Amino acid sequence: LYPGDIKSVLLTAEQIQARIAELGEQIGNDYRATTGQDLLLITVLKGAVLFVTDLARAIPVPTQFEFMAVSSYGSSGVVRILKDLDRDIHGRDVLIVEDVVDSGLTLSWLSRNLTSRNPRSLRVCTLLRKPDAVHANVEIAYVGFDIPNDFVVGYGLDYDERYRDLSYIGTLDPRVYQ
Amino acid sequence: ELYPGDIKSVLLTAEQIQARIAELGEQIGNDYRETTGQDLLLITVLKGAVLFVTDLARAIPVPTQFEFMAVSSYSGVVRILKDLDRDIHGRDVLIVEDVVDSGLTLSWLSRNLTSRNPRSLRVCTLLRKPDAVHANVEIAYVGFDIPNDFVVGYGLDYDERYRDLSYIGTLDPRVYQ
Amino acid sequence: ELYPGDIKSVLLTAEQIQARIAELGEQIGNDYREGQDLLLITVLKGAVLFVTDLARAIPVPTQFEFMAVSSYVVRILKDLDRDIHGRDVLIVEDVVDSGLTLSWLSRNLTSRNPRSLRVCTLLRKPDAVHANVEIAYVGFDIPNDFVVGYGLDYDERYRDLSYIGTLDPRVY
Amino acid sequence: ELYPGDIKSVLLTAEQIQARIAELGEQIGNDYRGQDLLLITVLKGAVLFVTDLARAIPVPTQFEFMAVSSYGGVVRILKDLDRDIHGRDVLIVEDVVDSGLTLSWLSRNLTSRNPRSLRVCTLLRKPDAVHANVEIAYVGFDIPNDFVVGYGLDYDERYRDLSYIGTLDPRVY
Ligand SMILES: O=c1nc[nH]c2c1ncn2CCN(CCN(CCP(=O)(O)O)CCP(=O)(O)O)CCP(=O)(O)O
Ligand SMILES: O=c1nc[nH]c2c1ncn2CCN(CCN(CCP(=O)(O)O)CCP(=O)(O)O)CCP(=O)(O)O
Ligand SMILES: O=c1nc[nH]c2c1ncn2CCN(CCN(CCP(=O)(O)O)CCP(=O)(O)O)CCP(=O)(O)O
Ligand SMILES: O=c1nc[nH]c2c1ncn2CCN(CCN(CCP(=O)(O)O)CCP(=O)(O)O)CCP(=O)(O)O
Ligand SMILES: [Mg+2]
Ligand SMILES: [Mg+2]
Ligand SMILES: [Mg+2]
Ligand SMILES: [Mg+2]
Ligand SMILES: [Mg+2]
Ligand SMILES: [Mg+2]
Ligand SMILES: [Mg+2]
Ligand SMILES: [Mg+2]
Repeated sequence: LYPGDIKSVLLTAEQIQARIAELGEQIGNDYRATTGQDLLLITVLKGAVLFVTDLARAIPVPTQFEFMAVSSYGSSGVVRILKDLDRDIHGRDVLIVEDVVDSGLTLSWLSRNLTSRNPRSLRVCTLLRKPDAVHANVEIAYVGFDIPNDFVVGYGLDYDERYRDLSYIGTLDPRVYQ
Repeated sequence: ELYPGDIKSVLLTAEQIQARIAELGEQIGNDYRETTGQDLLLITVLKGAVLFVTDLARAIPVPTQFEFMAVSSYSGVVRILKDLDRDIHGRDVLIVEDVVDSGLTLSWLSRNLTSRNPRSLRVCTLLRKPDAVHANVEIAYVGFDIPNDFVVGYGLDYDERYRDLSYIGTLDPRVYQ
Repeated sequence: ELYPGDIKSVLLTAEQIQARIAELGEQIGNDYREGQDLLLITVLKGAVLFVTDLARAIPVPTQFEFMAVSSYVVRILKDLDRDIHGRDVLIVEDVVDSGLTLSWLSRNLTSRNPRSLRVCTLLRKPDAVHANVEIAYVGFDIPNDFVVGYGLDYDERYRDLSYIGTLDPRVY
Repeated sequence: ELYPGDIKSVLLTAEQIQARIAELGEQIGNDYRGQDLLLITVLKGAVLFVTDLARAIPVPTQFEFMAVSSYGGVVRILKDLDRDIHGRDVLIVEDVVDSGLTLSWLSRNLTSRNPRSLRVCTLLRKPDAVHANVEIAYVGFDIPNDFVVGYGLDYDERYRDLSYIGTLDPRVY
């Protein structure tokens, strides 16, 4: 697909799908009742889109999808809502699904925004967590991979809206984003 | 296991869905293989085609870009809740849909996207129902021609449920009445 | 004139309203003579007429921001265009009834960390006494009856009235 | 007294603007006189204008707002119309038509929703609108190409609240 753009492969597709399977079961166990309402997966477009469709099928309990679209005002990160949730999450069991957590600013904003909507419960699942995100103010119950601070693309991760479609996660060549 | 007593029968198994998407991927890949230096742009309307587009994109052997539209209902009269994140002017664009039934949404979408002047505009849907086989909008890629059964699974919903299924199943009448 | 038979009685005439707004503008202008302009935040659509008249009655520089919401506790359809961090902000509302909308809005804006946050409503109804958000500026206190005009609607109609009046029971 | 030293001269006073809007409303009211006339505005330069105009139009009128933004002459819709304008008499309301590209987009977008009638009212029109192709049934004032602020018109979000329209002195830029 992208010859000369990917410097190396950090996480193979097989590794990714394997980890999601275990995350899927672990999440399935923790959420396996009294409420009668399905688990609610909340995704912020669009880097976590590939991840959430796979995670959802790996979680052995019913799961609903909800999507948020956001933009930055510039420089918890300060965040503008382009598309709000389609439904009220009041009293719902909610799982935030992120592609990567780096600074922690987005997730910090998201956790607060969703909290004041008063869900029954709020937890966080991220496929990737970078070193600066370890020891952050928002608790992340489910972490797929603890990765180094390398700029990576693939499996939903982009540089300039490219490389999102890769099935694996690879380190991008410094030439590309110079 | 997930929804016991709700699925009346399986219309399309997961193995069958992934198989057809593999063929679709190749077929799409060869067409758009045939200078511009810009990637193929996949455009999805949330939320039912979300699962489909993430599989299709990985099955298409040429670079693909993701864009998402969110719409709502008030000729297909449609309200936009979230416009495209970028200008698609001069881009080669593939509309990705979960199901085409009356063809009303697709008519609205095709014309809405046409006036943004893309280089090209084609449509790919996983499912097509009888009433849509002779609709005014041309669909270059059809995964399956299914009957007019109300189906769920693989992105398809009833009251926001059943989207997470890996297969496409017919839903029991008790559930939606 | 515009809607014959639809308005049972006038509540607030055009002149009553503009005079009150002239007063409000002066009171707000005195309070905010503080280096960024006062930021008026309005929720569409009811307070649109009000906020355009109010902004012109305020003798200090004022900027406009609009939000668009919808009830599912409300869904944001159009967010603010700018980071209100460090800004002096005035929420402008048409009517405060149950107070729930103001409650949500107040909390939403507060977590964006403005320097100051106050509320101005044209109309306050009796049920607002059971709400908890402080309102620095009130145009008029009115009874419980459903009113239309000056931005207030019944099924999108009557917003263009220059006065506020009670709706005839025949319309329901 | 609002922005001391920023305005070099007044182009259109508050009184002059209101008088013209009064004429506009009557003219528009006469033309449209069983569903209410729909005024459609793009946020937010024309908000002041549309609130005054709606009150000056002696027929029942309704408001609908749109919010757009430029993709980094086509625009991104941020807030769409709240209602279906199918079979409705629609009047687009603008603050200023300059290049005509904004109005060009908006007019095409609303046409495809099939209103019964579509017309354009703008408070101000600049000389370059002569090459815009899109017809305007109601113009408040034809004005020079010079940059003006006030009555909804901004310079980096300032000066919108002015009751009059005026010229900024080059010190501001
Ligand atoms: O390695 C990486 N490869 C790609 N992206 C990366 C990487 N690391 C951080 N990021 C950016 C992710 N961060 C910003 C994400 N988002 C904000 C982009 P912006 O609004 O332009 O500042 C991108 C949305 P999308 O999925 O559509 O690309 C959020 C993590 P945090 O710093 O808030 O904890
Ligand atoms: O078998 C089905 N199972 C689930 N849904 C089905 C089925 N058939 C049609 N549909 C509904 C598909 N519809 C797609 C969009 N629908 C919502 C998109 P989604 O978020 O993916 O569920 C309906 C819009 P609204 O409910 O607001 O009127 C219209 C297809 P068309 O008739 O315009 O060609
Ligand atoms: O007399 C009245 N005349 C018109 N409207 C009236 C009146 N009283 C309450 N209301 C409704 C005001 N409500 C405003 C909320 N908005 C939500 C209306 P809905 O989506 O139908 O629930 C109004 C949107 P708009 O400005 O477009 O008309 C609630 C204020 P509060 O109860 O949270 O304090
Ligand atoms: O004298 C003027 N004073 C203020 N603004 C002026 C003036 N002349 C043109 N303009 C810009 C008006 N422009 C209106 C579009 N918008 C410009 C977007 P931007 O590219 O970010 O400056 C205005 C949004 P708002 O109403 O919120 O301020 C373009 C009109 P047109 O060239 O498409 O016919
Ligand atoms: Mg993310
Ligand atoms: Mg990114
Ligand atoms: Mg669809
Ligand atoms: Mg549906
Ligand atoms: Mg209000
Ligand atoms: Mg109302
Ligand atoms: Mg304008
Ligand atoms: Mg401007």
